[PDB]
Amino acid sequence: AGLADALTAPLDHKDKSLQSLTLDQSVRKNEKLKLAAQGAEKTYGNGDSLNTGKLKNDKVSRFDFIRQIEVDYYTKDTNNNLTLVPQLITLESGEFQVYKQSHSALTALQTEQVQDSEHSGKMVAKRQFRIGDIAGEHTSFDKLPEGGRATYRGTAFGSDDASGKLTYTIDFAAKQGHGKIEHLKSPELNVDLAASDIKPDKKRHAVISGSVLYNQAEKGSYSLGIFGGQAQEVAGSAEVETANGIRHIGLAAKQLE
Ligand SMILES: [Cl-]
Ligand SMILES: [Cl-]
Repeated sequence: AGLADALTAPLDHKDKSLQSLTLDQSVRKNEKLKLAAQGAEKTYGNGDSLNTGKLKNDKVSRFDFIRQIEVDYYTKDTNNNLTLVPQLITLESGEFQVYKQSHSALTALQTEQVQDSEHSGKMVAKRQFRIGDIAGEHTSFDKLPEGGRATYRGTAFGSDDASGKLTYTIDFAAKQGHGKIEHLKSPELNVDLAASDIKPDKKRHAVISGSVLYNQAEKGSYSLGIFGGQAQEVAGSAEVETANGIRHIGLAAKQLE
């Protein structure tokens, strides 16, 4: 059971492929994100690293997550002394999903329950699926291969559905990429990832931002990042319109051998 190992054991260099993943978007400052699986539990803050090295590659590892913030209320004790009573306000709760590759990884949050209108401690059930962090060894835009084509194959996973097949292709001469998502339960999500050019972002990493097409029809967008010194992997997300509103999908692919 490498989930509890990911929750209790420290980092290791002889672990396979991607060792660590910094949790920045999954937890904000002053928040506590508690993950539990296989009878183990660990609390995470803002800079904290998740030991993805113990997780299996190319699969979606699942934890139970609860997101809390701590408040110290002011009370008067037996005497007239000030006593602070710490109370943990549960902000969110659900399933925490992690997809691990060799040079990249991403987390997704399946919110099952949140606080209520005007709060007051009551939890209401409201589902949401969003992407957390997308981290790894970003490929430099200025160190991309000068030519050749590359076929990345991988997984597209959304709410209650992790069987999506992602297929992306990058021509490094034209510096362009395009792909498709297949075999998802929801038919409106099996979309084409339209051709768009490779761009450098603010830190000059290699990223691709294109349109999501459903029967040659624009119904959202997708963002991918290139990871690995030799552009081994891609990882990102997609926002797709459906009859049930907008859905979010996690994307992660790698070249094969
Ligand atoms: Cl008094
Ligand atoms: Cl949703």
